[PDB]
Amino acid sequence: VQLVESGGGLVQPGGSLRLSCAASGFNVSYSSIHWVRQAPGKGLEWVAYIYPSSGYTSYADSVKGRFTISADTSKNTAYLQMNSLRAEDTAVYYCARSYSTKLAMDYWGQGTLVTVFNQIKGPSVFPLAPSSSGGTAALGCLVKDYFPEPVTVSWNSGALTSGVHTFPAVLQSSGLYSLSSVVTVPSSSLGTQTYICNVNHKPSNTKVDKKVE
Amino acid sequence: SIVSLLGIKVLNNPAKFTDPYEFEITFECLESLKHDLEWKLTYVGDQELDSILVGPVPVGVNKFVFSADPPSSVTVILLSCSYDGREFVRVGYYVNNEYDEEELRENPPAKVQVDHIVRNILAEKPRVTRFNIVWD
Amino acid sequence: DIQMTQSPSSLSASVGDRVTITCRASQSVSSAVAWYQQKPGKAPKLLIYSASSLYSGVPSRFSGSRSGTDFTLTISSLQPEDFATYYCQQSQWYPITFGQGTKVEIKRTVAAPSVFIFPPSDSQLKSGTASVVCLLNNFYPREAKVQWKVDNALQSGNSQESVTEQDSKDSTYSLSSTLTLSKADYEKHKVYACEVTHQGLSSPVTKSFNR
Repeated sequence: VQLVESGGGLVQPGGSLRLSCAASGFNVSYSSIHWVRQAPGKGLEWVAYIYPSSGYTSYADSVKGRFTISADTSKNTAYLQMNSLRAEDTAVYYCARSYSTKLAMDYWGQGTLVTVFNQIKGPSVFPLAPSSSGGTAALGCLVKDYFPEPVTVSWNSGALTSGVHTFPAVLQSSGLYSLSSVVTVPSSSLGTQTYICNVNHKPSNTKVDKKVE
Repeated sequence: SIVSLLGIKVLNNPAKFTDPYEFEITFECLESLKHDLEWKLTYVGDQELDSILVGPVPVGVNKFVFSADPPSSVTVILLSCSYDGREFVRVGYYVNNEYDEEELRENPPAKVQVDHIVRNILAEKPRVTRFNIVWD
Repeated sequence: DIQMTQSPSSLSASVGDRVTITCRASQSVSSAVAWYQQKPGKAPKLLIYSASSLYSGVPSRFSGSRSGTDFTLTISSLQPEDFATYYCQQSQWYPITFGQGTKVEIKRTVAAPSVFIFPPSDSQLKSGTASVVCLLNNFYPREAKVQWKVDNALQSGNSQESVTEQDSKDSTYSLSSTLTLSKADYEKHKVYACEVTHQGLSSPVTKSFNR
């Protein structure tokens, strides 16, 4: 039993977007299909459901009149048509199935990101270099002034994962995001090991590798 | 009459014989009440399938889902509501029960195959009956 | 209109402990209540439905019960994989509603933060802004306080904090405080200090540099 979602990605306020939910292993006619979304760092929010058998639907107050759920039983697929999009609709959207559980969702898709952006801006990357110590040294990269989320930060092309802390982004008063990524390493490693942070902001097609002392 | 049934949606329809019944019920309660509503679903081939208590009754228009357990030709289901054990509304539906596929319908087996029965509640033809009761 | 009030928002426990999560329906609910588990970056998973029915494949140490409008999730004997976020749900009344969620985090011994301070880079200064970053690394518990000082003048409303979740290995937190300055302001002062108050410290620790 699989639920595969598609159609996510970037979209502007007022524009529209269509999510798909392909079902395998069961007949959607004998269940209800639900959409649940989760904004970044927030809790689960129920969005809508549809019974493909009867066509009856239900919408959360936050999306009613703007989103429309539908289903095609012959393709075993459900849809979420999202119109009049707003910034607060930015979230991971999950597809889910309910069958003989009193409208509990027993199977879930892996989710697809929907990001509602007014502006695109690529970040600038700056080192976080230490001064001069103990058995542990800290260094990092400051990823500043980007929009929208997300950025991904790896160290040494993914080779370095132990000791890495990539903090959640903070929305600055300027309306742009900013986050720091740090890694702690043995002090004995400094001077023999090279540390590079690889920053990727896909909305702006920005790729930066910054060496850190 | 303090409580009124405004509508019923038969959500999962058609369904398998063994599937539970999922109903969306819309009702209106005009004034505060002391006791509980009991919504009941009855199978008529006879047996009470399930029930759900609402108490205290929220005032105003309310919408909720009632999941009734499945049972164990043409049959009937009765959806009723009682206040303080006094029945004031009943909705009856006819139900068509037939086999999945062409050959089973034409040559049905002696030992019935429950798993191949699809029920189709005739939801456009409800029989609604009201009874006047004492409330509070 | 119906609310599912979930409490507590977070709780700390140890492997083997018995923990309890409550979720109060603001109006009567018969049985259509469920419990879900979510791990970071993953889809939620169904644990309990119909208030108390264990879903197939879910370990029996998860159980759901009810007392009136209070719906309870009990995890008898926590395992390391059980530390996660948990959500209740009701699906009787329109609209289907989730609770706000509960973080089940690992209890461990107190650990003081390793404090580091980072001056703004030359390339950033050349663009007319100065970001001073203070790193509190691998500490417990989450409660921590950062005070910025510029020439011993305590700062106000020119900084933002950010916190990680519990590390999977050592169960610690890390915290980042960023002091944002204009280049002109930055060039005025000399001593940039970061003062950390935390339970594991007997007195405030300070890390500073001179511009």
